[PDB]
Amino acid sequence: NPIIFIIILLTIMLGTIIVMISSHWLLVWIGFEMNMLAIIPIMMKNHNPRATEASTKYFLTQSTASMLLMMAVIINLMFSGQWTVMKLFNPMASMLMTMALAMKLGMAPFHFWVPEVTQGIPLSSGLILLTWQKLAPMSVLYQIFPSINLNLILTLSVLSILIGGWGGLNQTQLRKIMAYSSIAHMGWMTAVLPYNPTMTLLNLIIYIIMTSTMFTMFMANSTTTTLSLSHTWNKTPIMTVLILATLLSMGGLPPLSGFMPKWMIIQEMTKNNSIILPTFMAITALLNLYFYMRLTYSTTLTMFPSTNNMKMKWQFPLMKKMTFLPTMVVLSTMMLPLTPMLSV
Amino acid sequence: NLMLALLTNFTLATLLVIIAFWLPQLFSMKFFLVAITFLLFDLEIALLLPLPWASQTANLNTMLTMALFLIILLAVSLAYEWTQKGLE
Amino acid sequence: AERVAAFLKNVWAKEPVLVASFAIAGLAVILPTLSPYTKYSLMINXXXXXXXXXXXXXXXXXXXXXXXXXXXXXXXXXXX
Amino acid sequence: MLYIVFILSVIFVMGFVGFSSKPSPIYGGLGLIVSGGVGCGIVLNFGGSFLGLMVFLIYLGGMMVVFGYTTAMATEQYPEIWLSNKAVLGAFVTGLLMEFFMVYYVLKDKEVEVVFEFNGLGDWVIYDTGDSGFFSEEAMGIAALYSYGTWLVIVTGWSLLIGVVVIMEIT
Amino acid sequence: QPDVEWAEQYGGAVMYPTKETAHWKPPPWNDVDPPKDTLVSNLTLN
Amino acid sequence: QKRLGVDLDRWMTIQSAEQPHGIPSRCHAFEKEWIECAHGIGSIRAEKECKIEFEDFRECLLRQKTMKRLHAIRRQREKLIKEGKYTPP
Amino acid sequence: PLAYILGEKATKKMTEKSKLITVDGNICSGKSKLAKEIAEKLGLKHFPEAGIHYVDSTTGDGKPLPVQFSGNCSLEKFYDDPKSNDGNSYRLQAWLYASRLLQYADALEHLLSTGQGVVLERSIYSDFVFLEAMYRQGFIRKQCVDHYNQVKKVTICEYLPPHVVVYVDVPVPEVQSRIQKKGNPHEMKITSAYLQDIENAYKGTFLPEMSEKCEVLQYSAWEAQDAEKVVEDIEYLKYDKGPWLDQNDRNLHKLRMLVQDKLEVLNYTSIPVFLPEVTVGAHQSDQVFQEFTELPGRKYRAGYNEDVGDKWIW
Amino acid sequence: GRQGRATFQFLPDEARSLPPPKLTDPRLAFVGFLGYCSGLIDNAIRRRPVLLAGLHRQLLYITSFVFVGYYLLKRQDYMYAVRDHDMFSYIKSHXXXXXXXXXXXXXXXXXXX
Amino acid sequence: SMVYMNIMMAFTVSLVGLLMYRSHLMSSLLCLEGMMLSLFVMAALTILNSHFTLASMMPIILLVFAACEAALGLSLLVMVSNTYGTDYVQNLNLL
Repeated sequence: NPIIFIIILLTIMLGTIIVMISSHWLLVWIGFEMNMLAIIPIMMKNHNPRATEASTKYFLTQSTASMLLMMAVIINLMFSGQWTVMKLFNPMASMLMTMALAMKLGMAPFHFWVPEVTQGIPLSSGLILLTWQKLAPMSVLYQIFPSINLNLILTLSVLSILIGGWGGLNQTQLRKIMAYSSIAHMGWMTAVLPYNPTMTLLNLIIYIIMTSTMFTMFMANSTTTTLSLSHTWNKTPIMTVLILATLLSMGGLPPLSGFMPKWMIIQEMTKNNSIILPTFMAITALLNLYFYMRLTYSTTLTMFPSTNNMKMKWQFPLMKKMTFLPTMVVLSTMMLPLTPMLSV
Repeated sequence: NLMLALLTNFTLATLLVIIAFWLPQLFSMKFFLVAITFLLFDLEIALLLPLPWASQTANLNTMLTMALFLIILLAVSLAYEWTQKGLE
Repeated sequence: AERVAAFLKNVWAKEPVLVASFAIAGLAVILPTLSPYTKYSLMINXXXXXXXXXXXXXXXXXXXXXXXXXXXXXXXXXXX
Repeated sequence: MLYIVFILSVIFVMGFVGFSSKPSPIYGGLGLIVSGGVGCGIVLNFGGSFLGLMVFLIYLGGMMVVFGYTTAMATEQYPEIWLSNKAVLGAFVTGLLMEFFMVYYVLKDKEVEVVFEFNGLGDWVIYDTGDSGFFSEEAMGIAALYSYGTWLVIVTGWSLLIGVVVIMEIT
Repeated sequence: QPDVEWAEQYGGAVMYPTKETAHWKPPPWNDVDPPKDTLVSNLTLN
Repeated sequence: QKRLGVDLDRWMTIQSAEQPHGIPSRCHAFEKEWIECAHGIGSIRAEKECKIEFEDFRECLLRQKTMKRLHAIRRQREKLIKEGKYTPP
Repeated sequence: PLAYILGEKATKKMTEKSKLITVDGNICSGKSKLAKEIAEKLGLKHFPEAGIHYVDSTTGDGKPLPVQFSGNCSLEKFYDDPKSNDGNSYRLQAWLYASRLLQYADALEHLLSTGQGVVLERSIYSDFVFLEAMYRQGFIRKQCVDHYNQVKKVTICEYLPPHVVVYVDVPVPEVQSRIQKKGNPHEMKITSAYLQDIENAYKGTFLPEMSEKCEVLQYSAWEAQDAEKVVEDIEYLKYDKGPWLDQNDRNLHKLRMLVQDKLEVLNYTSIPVFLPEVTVGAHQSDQVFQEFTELPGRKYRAGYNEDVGDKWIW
Repeated sequence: GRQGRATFQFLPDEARSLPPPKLTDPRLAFVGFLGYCSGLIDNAIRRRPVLLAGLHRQLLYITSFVFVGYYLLKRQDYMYAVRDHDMFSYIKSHXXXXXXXXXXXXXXXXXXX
Repeated sequence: SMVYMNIMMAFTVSLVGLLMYRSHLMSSLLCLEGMMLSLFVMAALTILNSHFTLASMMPIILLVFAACEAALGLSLLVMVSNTYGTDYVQNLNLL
């Protein structure tokens, strides 16, 4: 595909800009549906039966998500009648606002599409456009941080790490593990929103970079654990060392800068007399680490995936941000712990 | 009344159907693209609807730059359609 | 001419309706900026009062008089 | 007789009863003709003739017409009768009993609801407006404008450029 | 040291055995093939 | 807003703003109180200082307080059936 | 490769009087080598048949790699007299398939960039004839053939156009006498039933190859070794309503991007399914990969290397 | 905590550019080490001989992390000062909220063993 | 109050109608049209009663984006009928 693929990709970039730079309620409504028209062609790409099934499952869940969001916009005319994105002014519209944004994100009750959508994506270039897409509903949630009830956000954040922590244990597909770490990390996202809206934006920065480092290192084609197994000996051994720095960082480990969200999310919550919730956060986070525990053994060990066919010609992929971003993803906890102020 | 004008037309239309029945005693996916283009052009026409309706009061220097712009992209969409459209 | 004389007469021979699609639509963009006649249309458009007039309380003010015919205010008299 | 909007609103929900029920896409397609056409009248009663006729031009003059094509493309020929279909009639009978049973409580004006809002009289306060304006008024006399909302014209144009390009790449 | 038996136990299917999921077959290595058999395939006129 | 629109205008969002010609809002006078009350951050986080001006503004759009009142008159009008009832018009 | 919006584009100054002509089906003896060498007047480039040393010859640096480092215990002399109990049999064929996939990817890249007539000696679509004939007698296990078919379904479907002209050679069953006449001690003393089964399987394989809308032409032994007869038939017969005829904007570019890098095309060739014959052991493969790094071929980079070139450090 | 009298467009405020910037700080050097580290593993993923002695596009990798890191630290020096300034001004204005307690020698229980 | 007790009820009925299935995937997209139709009426009544004048353009824009989804999602439905025989919810491959 020539220029038209870049134009479609630029309209997702432009689509989230309408969401970011906004004041009107129908303006963000357009911004969400600008993405809906633009992700689907990249979802298809290679003319697959899996791609047709994934896109239809992606659309029918996210089209209903937007129409539930528009109901919250119309109730904002029923009561008050002000079309400025600041507060919902309703105990009813706030319910239909948070649950609609939960549909677009990987939050607890509306998570079922996430693993099956990720499987149907043809290439690693399309796999980024779900992790980057989650910036759009998060940007609205930052704007309407008050007037939203704790009983139907924090319950959806706690359950998502529970179902995320058990949702990747019986899975071997590399796309499916990344799809359930998405559900796992979204619980750490929305838990901060009541206890200071700050650090939610920084949690995005850590997550989006760390997820993009994975798929750019998955440019050497691998879909399963057994296909990423034949990489230690048949392919380059230095590549297994750099993926190890990204696998272990996604779980809660302090020498790596993937502990930098788990630094402040617990810290800000403990300030507001809540200890029983951050305990439940950190223990369930070990189940998220446990996926990468068995996935590190694919790279650290021999595991016998030799294969008679040996590659002599050197691999030439895109690798656009595959060098600059993992250096920041591995070490930033010693570099910038004062970056909380710089981001938000 | 508008309802009095509507119902009288429909009731006499159904009355002719009563005369028509009671009184006697004895595949191809290419055509889908037409419907796609039609529906997408309707909304651009729907946005170009208030032209002889909003131009009476509003500023002309602000409108003319935007009014032509909708018809331009309505032709730019057709410019993309020209490069391999179909046999139909 | 390399394409001014070459790629014009070919367009007349091969689909001359496409000439009309660029020329008439082209004149629709260029001519409104060039013509010194668009200024008159804006004058009467603002002059036409759809809403009711409002009276302002004057305390030492110029260019304002009574509702009767007097040399005051705007009141456009462009070509009768 | 005295009510104008409230009688049409019942027929509006009655169309949607055929959407909660699944009487095959052909009979469900007839729902958008009934509920859509009546849906114009609900808009038309409060004023704004332009906005009421938008459903006639787009939903009834495009949307369901294109939806008429896809019913012939997939799941075509014959629609199965909803009387013979199991649970489809069950969803239909439970759907009407959520509305028709409620109307009996709307009688004598005020009614108890799941929400805090009550029904009321809906005859004198049905219009909710006195005289308001005069010439080119009624809120939708000058409804749509390219002026002031210049940004919204561009973004609508962007999405309609996307639509033509994207569907071509899908098929 | 890990062998071929360890790779078979951690084989790409469902990780751990389950009573509910047994018919769930593993996907192909790259790009799944559709059931192309039994289609419309050029309609006839009489 | 996550990112502010500086040196550019694309608002026209709030009620009782710049009119298309001169057409007023149905609740124009009530927001002339509401916007003037809550222009600072004092009654934005607490929302207690402008509670008096919000209740009357909520009454403007819904008309629920008048709806309960007019129903009470209509019920008592129905109570006058076969009693001391009089109709001037 | 990525930015093709400028001058460089697919089917620009190409795809006219330039077509992929595959010379395949030589039964057992090297009969296709004579026909491909004769067809050099019309065709610009003629690639030799892929063997054990081809993978090191291409992309590497001139001289082929040793038998221990290039293909783990893989030799053509072992398949000359095939025996049971931990032998080659299938793993040489899997290496042979990988080399033939590599030469086709290079030839198709040579066709798209600068349009030239490419002649190939036994392509991918003739490989299953070479395998199934060995399977008819007791040589290869049943599970290994199904492993091959899994590679067959993935690697081929990446390439949208198969061939333009396919040449068919059907010789006499006395072709073993012609193989004995040729000066080859390794190729001699091969099974006569194996060569007979190879010709029998090819007759049922040529029919779907001809039905795939590619111009198939049959030739006899008397018709063979003719420079004038073969070239005139190639020019007169025009390819019509074939899978080769595709859109230059969408189909040709996606084909060119996949064939641009050798590692991207061979990524699907490596299967995760464990097989005892396809070399599973990692302990000896660790030293074998270390020996390749110790070798003064590539080892350090894709192009420049120490004690080989390097004009500048930057 | 949250933003009050601050607006977007151009990351530093420029109106409050009074505090001195970071000059040859140890924080700048560690990001400079990360800029060097990003110029080491680029020759590891894309196969190039010797991470220390290879191609000299590493100068771009050092400068970019220093350049972005300098403005990032300038944002850090600004925002920490403003957060402190609004904290000090809140105590000075209200006074009744922050209470002072001084001079105490209160009795406490002594633990055995 | 009076009318809003029906058009909100019609929205909740269509909300059930989307998520409930009898194998037909065409009926779900048909209900997505109804969902936007119910959102159209609910927005119209709020803008027309409280004379906004400026907000009257907003449901017209909403009508455009109603048809944006109810065509591009409808085009994907055709692609299901190209790969498979007839469109069904039961006919799936993803795990």
